[PDB]
Amino acid sequence: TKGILGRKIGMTQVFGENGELIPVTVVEAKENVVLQKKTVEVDGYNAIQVGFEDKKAYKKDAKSNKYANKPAEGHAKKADAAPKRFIREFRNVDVDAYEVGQEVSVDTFVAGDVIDVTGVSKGKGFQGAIKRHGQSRGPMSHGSHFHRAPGSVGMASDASRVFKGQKMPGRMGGNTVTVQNLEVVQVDTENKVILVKGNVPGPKKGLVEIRTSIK
Amino acid sequence: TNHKLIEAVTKSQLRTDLPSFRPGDTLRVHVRIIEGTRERIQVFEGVVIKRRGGGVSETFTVRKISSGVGVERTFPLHTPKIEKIEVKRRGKVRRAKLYYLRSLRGKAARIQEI
Amino acid sequence: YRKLGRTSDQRKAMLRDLATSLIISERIETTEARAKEVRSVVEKLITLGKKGDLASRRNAAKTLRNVEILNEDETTQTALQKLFGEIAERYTERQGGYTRILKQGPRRGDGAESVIIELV
Amino acid sequence: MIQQETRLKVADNSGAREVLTIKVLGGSGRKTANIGDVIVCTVKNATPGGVVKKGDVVKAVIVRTKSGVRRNDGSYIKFDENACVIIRDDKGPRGTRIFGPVARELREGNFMKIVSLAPEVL
Amino acid sequence: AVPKRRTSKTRKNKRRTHFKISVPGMTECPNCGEYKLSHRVCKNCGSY
RNA sequence: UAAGGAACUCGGCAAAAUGACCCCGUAACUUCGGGAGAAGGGGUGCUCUUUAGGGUUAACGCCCAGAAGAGCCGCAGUGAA
RNA sequence: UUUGGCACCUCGAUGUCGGCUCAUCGCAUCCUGGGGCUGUAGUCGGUCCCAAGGGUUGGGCUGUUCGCCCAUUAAAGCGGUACGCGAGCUGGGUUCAGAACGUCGUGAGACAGUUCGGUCCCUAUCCGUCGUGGGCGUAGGAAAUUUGAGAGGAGCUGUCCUUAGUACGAGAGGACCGGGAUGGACAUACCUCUGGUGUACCAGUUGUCGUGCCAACGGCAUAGCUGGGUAGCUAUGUGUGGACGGGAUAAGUGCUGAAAGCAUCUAAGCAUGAAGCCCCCCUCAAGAUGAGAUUUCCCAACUUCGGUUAUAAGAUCCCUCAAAGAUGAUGAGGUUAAUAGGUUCGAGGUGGAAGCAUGGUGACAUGUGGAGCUGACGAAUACUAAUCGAUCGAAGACUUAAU
Repeated sequence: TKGILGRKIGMTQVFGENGELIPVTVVEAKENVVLQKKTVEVDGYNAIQVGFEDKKAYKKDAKSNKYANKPAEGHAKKADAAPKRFIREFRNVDVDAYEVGQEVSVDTFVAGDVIDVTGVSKGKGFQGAIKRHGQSRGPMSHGSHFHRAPGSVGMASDASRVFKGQKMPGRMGGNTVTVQNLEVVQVDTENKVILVKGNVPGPKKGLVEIRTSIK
Repeated sequence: TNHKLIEAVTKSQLRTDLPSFRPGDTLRVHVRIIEGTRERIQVFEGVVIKRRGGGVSETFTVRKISSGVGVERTFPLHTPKIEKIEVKRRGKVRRAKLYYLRSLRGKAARIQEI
Repeated sequence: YRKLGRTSDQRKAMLRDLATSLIISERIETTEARAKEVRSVVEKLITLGKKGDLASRRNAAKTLRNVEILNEDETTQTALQKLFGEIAERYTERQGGYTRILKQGPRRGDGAESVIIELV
Repeated sequence: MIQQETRLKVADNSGAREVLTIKVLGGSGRKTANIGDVIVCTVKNATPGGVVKKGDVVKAVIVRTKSGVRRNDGSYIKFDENACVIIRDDKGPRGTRIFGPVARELREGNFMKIVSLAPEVL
Repeated sequence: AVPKRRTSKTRKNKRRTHFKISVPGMTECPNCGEYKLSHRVCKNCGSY
């Protein structure tokens, strides 16, 4: 339960108990507000919809996206609220607690919990195979010509084709990833941030879909 | 704020009683070893090799010879496991890192004070 | 930063000769990126010669070539003297910019998205 | 970084002056090791006399790598040369006039024997 | 690493469908100028 | 390029490392010629002093030094090739 | 899965053993587990059965196919796939032409008996595969969030201690047993830490050319050489992960029966039990042509609202950029503006600028001064430019029953 969103700022180190060092990651969750409240009879699943960060309201000559649009506003208004910029849903939580218009706060958590962080990868570009995958490569001397490329791609004339699931090169990219069973250091409420044991997926000023583990 | 936030948190953890120094200096360092029994202190004495960027990350290093055996110990600054620090001496250096001393033993590894 | 698909030494030399000639003319025609990246350079040269200190004089003589404008009435001076005597005053009040730029059309030989650059 | 085919000095008086290694035990596929660990090795430059003679197979124990370690305190320790010490299938050494410094991270290794045998420890 | 069969013209033309060239914008000059691309120096019948 | 240092490999192929000049020392074996640049060591920067020269010398001066000291600075002194 | 036999395809070419890289399937199972067994008291060994899910070292010596050995490991399996793969690598060996030796041969030459040496081509058209877009369609149009039909991925072990030296035991060995602490390997996410890199950062330093000389700068000398090093990219550096738990289970093992009037690990029950199946967790997923579901916004003024001008919600062109990136897609912004740059400050890094002054015969030193400089980083400031403007863009079809 107890989901929340934010974005990623940086990492530091902390002298916890015992003079113990901990590298840690900082998260600026902020103005996190409920916008809808789904149901099983209405929407087939009992769940909620949440927005993270407000943005500019409707305007004209809106070429970028800091400003919303009419239906965005209409969604932002059905609850007494403003134009968000990032929006997601949650199922794990119980909804009977929550209530639309809320501002689910960073103080919902404590230090010392179990969470599954879900963000994206940085993404790097188009990459060879020993980078995309742990393919240890070939010689560089003793008169060779097989340095970084792969070699084989499949079997012989029998099954004269190439299977799928091959680990050829491609794009080494941002993609979904859910770590598990991290934990929490301290729950600020002035800057309204959180500090978490370790590192998270994604570059700075990104996005993070924090919630609770179970195990 | 997008820029002062980090420091605004980590100021809670930093320490202030500590002095200022720089490379060239000969130092004594009282440190709080918790053995399985107690919280016994001991001292290391050494020579300021380096220190790098600020914050909690300000973090430094000292050199010593035990038995003709060069030893290097490298510590955070604002860790609590220091009880105390002393500037035993200074020295006229012209670098900011002293990696060029791991090779030498003796009067070759000699320093001017101040 | 940008490289120009050219080597570092050639690059540096090109940029400085660029800014030299630029100072002579007060505007020129060239490509896009070469202008994009002589931009910041000569902005900084102005930021220097706005001060007239001998230190900055020395620092600029690094970059400025050793050139002679024959000014009017058979009068001659260098890019340096010009910079520290004619141009600092002009933007003496201003807090950035100091230049502007003018997209134009391709060239014939290439798809050279060419540009004029000038002072502001 | 310690792997096999790596030259170790010794720091006891069993009879060996220098060794190099064969192995790093532990688990299958285990490649490398640092302080606190048990290996095998074979001497290549021995002391005339002593117990341990050139060409002999031996277990040993790690001390004071140059790629030193860092601890739960977030503090670091290094040295300026590697070294080893030989044992007796019991975490018991052979030579007993040990030289030079030694680390602290081997109390847990139940070489407190050796630490008490040692000079300054850190 | 060479052709085994021939390229049928249908297959050729199929491939070079997206082998095209799109267009320029070419607005007017309500700012200052005749019919000329938006927000631009006189390229043809223009002032701004 | 850490750290390890031929585990690679059919094979240290390649790459690495050496190198200039000055000084000191250089075995076995030899058809006595040689081996032998054996090996292996050490040294070279800058200023002042001359005492003293190669004298550049007319001569200390001209620079190189007679080349001996004292000092200055650097991680590093055939600082490159 | 040997030696072979038959000569069906292939000699107007099916063109190479091993090894490297990368695999992938079986099980007649090496570890792993579970049971039953033992000439097994537990273990031992051994026997059988269940089980294939995963995993199943590094070196020395022969090209040698093989095999032996040194260390380990929980084990260090057997096999299949053009004796897995050379339009992916080497060619160590063949087989080439040189040459030597031994033997045979009148000899030319032969053997194989060895030996040294001796040239491995190809711009990928189709399928296929990994990624990326474009097109169009889901009976109104758009924006956003989503269910998930299914698909892919994941299941390895080892250890200290507590219960427990307890059961077993003939003690030794030593449990099964729950935990945490664990470690390795493996896959993952990140650069706070350690370190590398750092070619537009800082310093030092040789030669040499120009700036008459001087210095000072600059050029060239692998970035001239050396030391350091920001951002970012990084691992050897940081943190994660594995396990379960459910069933349905299997070998099985327990049960209760009847036929075989008995009985007898369902033939109709009861159970339990495997890293087995499923669930279990992660990811992709309505082109799922079946095209899903919710919320919001737009709705031809003319007008069979056809159809134009229009038009709206909405998009696009263009432009400043980068958390993205071959391209294009993605994203952030486009003057009501901090998107970039500049300017200012800061951070951080480097290591005490110049000019003065003093000292010093001089080289040099001190103070002025944590100075002076500072690319990518941070804030702020509209000083500069992203302005004019254009293009597209619907008009809710029928049938039937409800309404």
